[PDB]
Amino acid sequence: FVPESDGYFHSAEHEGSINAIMEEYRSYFPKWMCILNEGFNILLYGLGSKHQLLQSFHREVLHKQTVLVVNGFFPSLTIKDMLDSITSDILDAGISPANPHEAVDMIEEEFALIPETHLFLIVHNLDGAMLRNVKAQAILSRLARIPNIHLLASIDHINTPLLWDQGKLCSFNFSWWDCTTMLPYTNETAFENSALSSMRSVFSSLTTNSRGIYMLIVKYQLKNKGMPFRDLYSSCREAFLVSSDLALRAQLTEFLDHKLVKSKREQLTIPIDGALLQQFLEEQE
Amino acid sequence: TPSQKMKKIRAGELSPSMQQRTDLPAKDSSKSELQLAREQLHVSVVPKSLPCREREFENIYAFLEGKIQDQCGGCMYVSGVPGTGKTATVTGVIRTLQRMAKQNELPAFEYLEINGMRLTEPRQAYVQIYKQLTGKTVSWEQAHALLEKRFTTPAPRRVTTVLLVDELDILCNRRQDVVYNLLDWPTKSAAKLVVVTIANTMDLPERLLMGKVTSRLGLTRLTFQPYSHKQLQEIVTARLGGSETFKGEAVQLVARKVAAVSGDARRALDICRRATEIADTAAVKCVTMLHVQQALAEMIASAKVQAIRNCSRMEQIFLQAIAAEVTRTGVEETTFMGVYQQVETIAAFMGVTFPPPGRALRLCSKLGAERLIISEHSRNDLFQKILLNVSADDIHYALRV
Amino acid sequence: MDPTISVSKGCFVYKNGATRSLLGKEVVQQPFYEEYRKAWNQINDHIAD
Amino acid sequence: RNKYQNARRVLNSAETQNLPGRESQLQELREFFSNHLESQTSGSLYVSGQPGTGKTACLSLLLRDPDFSKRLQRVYINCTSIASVGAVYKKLCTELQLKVSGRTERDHLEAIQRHLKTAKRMLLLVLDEIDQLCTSRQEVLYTIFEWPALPGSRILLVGIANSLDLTDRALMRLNARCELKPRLMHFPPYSKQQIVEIFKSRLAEAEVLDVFPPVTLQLLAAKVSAISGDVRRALDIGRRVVEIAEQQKRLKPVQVTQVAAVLNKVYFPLQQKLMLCTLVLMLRNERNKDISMGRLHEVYRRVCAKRNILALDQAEFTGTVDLVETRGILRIMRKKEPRLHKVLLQWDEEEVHAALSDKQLIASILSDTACL
DNA sequence: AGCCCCCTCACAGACGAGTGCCCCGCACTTGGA
DNA sequence: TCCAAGTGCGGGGCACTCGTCTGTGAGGGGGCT
Ligand SMILES: Nc1ncnc2c1ncn2[C@@H]1O[C@H](COP(=O)(O)OP(=O)(O)OP(=O)(O)O)[C@@H](O)[C@H]1O
Ligand SMILES: Nc1ncnc2c1ncn2[C@@H]1O[C@H](COP(=O)(O)OP(=O)(O)OP(=O)(O)O)[C@@H](O)[C@H]1O
Ligand SMILES: [Mg+2]
Ligand SMILES: [Mg+2]
Repeated sequence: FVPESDGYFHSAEHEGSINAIMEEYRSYFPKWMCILNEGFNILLYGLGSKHQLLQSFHREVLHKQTVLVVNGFFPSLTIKDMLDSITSDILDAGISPANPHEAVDMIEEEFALIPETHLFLIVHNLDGAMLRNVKAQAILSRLARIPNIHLLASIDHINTPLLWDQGKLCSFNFSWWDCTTMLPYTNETAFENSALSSMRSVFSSLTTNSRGIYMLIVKYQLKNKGMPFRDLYSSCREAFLVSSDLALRAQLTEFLDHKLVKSKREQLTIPIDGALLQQFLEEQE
Repeated sequence: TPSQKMKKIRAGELSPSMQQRTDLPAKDSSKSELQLAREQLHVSVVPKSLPCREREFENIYAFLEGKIQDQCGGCMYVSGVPGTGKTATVTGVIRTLQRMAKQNELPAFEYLEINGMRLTEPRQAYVQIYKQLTGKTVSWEQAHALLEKRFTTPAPRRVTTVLLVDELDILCNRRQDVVYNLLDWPTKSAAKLVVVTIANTMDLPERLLMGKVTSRLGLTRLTFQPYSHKQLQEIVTARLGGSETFKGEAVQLVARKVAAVSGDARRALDICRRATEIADTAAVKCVTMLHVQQALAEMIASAKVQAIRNCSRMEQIFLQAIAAEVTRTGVEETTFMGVYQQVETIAAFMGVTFPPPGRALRLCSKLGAERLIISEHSRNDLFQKILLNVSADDIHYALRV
Repeated sequence: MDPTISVSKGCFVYKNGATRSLLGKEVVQQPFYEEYRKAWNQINDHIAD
Repeated sequence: RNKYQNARRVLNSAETQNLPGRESQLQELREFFSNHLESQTSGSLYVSGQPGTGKTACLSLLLRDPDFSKRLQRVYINCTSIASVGAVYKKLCTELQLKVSGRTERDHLEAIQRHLKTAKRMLLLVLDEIDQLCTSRQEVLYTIFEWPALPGSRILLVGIANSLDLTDRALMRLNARCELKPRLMHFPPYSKQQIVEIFKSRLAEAEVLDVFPPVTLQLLAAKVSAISGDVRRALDIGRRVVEIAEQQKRLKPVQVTQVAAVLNKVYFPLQQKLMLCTLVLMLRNERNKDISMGRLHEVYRRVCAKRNILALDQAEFTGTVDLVETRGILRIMRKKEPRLHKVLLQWDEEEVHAALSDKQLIASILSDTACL
């Protein structure tokens, strides 16, 4: 694969073959144990989802050793959680310090004392949501350097080695394996990292004065094709919809919090078109 | 020793005493009539019945007597600008109810009081209420757990406990759990809590409280309007009594000048004491119009023209040049460079030579410490910003005349 | 989807007797592992020297 | 004693037994609990509604039934009484009489997770005001709402809240699993006839029906159910009418005029008048709405110099504007130095003209535009 | 006949108050010695 | 008579958070040789 520069400047049998691919990838596991014994780490860079392959390697091979599975595709994990887990849940030595490099020095000092206690860790999506900074990769490269800690990891993004320098690439003693499955990304995309009906549903929950205020805003929006606060205030005080200014301001605050009115300093624009708003207006006749 | 002193202070077993005077305090016979009018005009001396606060007194008294004789609990919100007889009327109502409950005219009750502006955090309210229940100081989580065990569970015979909450707006934080817990316990049937909250702003339930808190707070509000010209004369003429020390026009001018600014009663009761202290030094026994006008000039003071008259020569040249630079370049926020250029022009006009900018920065710092101008740190010399804090006509009134 | 993947935890501990060679007797007694270890120790000591 | 104090005592806005308005929502909750007790499966539930509509009343009427008390173990937890968001697990142990080693929240969480798998009775957990458990990453709410998906568990939980879209904004990840999505239930606001039926239950419970004719109750309900819709304000105004009529008249039943006066009730110094006059003048005769305190003071000084009125200093003018701020006419945006504070008028000019009631003065200031 | 030069507008950054949270010291202290 | 280490709790460092504020990169709009 050699990319060209010009494009930048001018701008069933499938299941049986997938199970055959998975069995041919499951034939690699004692070779992976012999590679992991000699100081290397394992990196997978295929196309499909490699969650089931690492789960099968954990189940069928490492069913007795210490294992720290790290879901790197989780959108709200931290380095403090992983380091506190290694400090307090494996070593039973209290919470790790708040500065993470001192925690890595602590983990190195407590792992130097205990040989033949091999800790495995299986990072699904080493380039995940909260692992894309350089500090997390520096901490992971300091953790993978220890002769007891062994590392398996997955890679999914295309710009992943842009944040590994030669120090982080000589610390990570990687062995690049091509485990290209064809399974879809069903676990990595279900998290938080990846209208009219809501308007009708919220509008069916408001009271009658909120209905009158929102219909006044809708009528002004469909007449002038954003309204200031004083015109809405006079149009609501003429029809006895509000008592004072703070009642209308609380109604508009509830409108901003339920995402039906957009206020910009104080003009009030409903972020929809005229056709859906016209059919919404004739829906209440 | 620390240990037994802390264990006897936290348990509430030693009296928190204060030292006594060696010389015994003075007598009432040794005080003159001007001294008697000076001690009777103090803000600390609350009368046994408040003039011009009768309608609100009957309102709070009817509300609290109904809530005590019904044994049901509830909530009230009174509000008003500071100095208009809120806390005095509420504690007068509570003293009247306690005297009625002593004579077996009313069912008995307990009276708890907290103030939000003497608490370090709002959760210490839980430490204080419990301290008015038992006497023992605990942590706030244990006091909150014990208050929730006390109020939510039924235990006859439970006595009604009226809780007064002064300065409610300090108990409001980002989470608003303390005010929610205080306004939530009357809504239970086993807790006979009648909470009356006092605040300054009239729109406190709509401005910063959440929806459930302003729903629980109720709609039986009360507003203390400020004192007018006529009531603020009646207050002082009821304070002074039948003495002829204050003339009528003196009290009339004091009430007219105070009731046109704010409507505070503390302002009038301090201006009258200052007028008494002025008339003490003139070797007279009556307070005429002149001492009242002098006290009105001294208490309501405006000394940003005398401060410009009492500056040095180069600081007056500096103020003239800041005013001229504001006049020239239109916008008020000036830079020190154009100010120093107009300084050099004005100093070339008047003939006196000006110091270099190493001393003009000292002049600008001296005017900024005196708050005649508003200037930055002097670390960015010749590029610091200057606002004129005094009015541009005050300089022309202070230097021409 | 799986009971291993959750919506709260990010890390999962499988600690088995942790306190404070991966291959067993099958591979170490085989001759190719001993000759590989001997040759690698020789070459590593030579490059270190 | 008499019937006025009896109506005042029986309205009282506190916990009841008979709920005449919630007749279908209670049946829906009972059908949910029966279908989750019969087949012995776990499930979440999220009830939401405006403050004052009857969520805690329904879920406290259900938590005192004897058949559910003998079939399941129920726990009620209010989420505003806890110390912090991460401490609620400890409170669960206090509500379950568990045995933890203590002094850390993770051991409390593991003790709850051990108790949920080996329980002998089905656990119902009611979390009231669950919007106090919302945080930045929300590990506690996602941990709590995941326990139905735990293997071998039997916990079913009900979260009470005011926000309609709390579980769609702050609980998005639970949409990714069809087992873990909590079933919704929105308590609608009360109409007019439901508030009338609530009043007809509360008054005829203690035989105090004679003080309220239906006309005043119809007018009161037609105003309250239109303005806000909650029943706390309805009962509070219905108590305030009697509390006003007892002091006014002293049997005499209330008329339409008294309830109309109560509903239209619930729904100046010289220098402050001059400050409001110069602010209305500066907002009329100038386009941009940024008015500082120094510019307002400099206009007010010329206005006082033309009227031969002794003007105030800036240090007293700031206190005067801060005292007009308490009425609600203004709002002060705060800056570093007190000359720079921004004064925002938050009324209409006709409301200021009606509130001042000094027409010969306020018409003379707004025509005197020479000071600006 | 696709290209050359301004407009402008919500991200980028800062920043600044400001406010809540979590680690950390530290006396309590107590059942035990 | 004392005491070792849990522990309960206050206090400060820190990190988020809401609002303000200002450059600005590239999509967009008006003219071009
Ligand atoms: N109507 C009155 N009659 C007699 N004295 C009064 C009257 N009103 C106020 N005072 C005096 O002025 C003082 C006002 O105290 P008050 O209880 O009104 O403070 P407050 O309004 O609670 O203050 P804040 O609003 O700042 O909390 C009292 O000490 C009282 O002596
Ligand atoms: N259908 C009804 N019939 C009679 N009384 C009712 C009814 N619904 C509610 N109430 C009364 O309203 C009062 C408050 O209702 P409740 O506390 O259930 O509202 P809530 O939803 O819990 O409010 P929040 O959301 O603010 O906590 C109760 O004391 C109850 O007596
Ligand atoms: Mg007070
Ligand atoms: Mg409730």
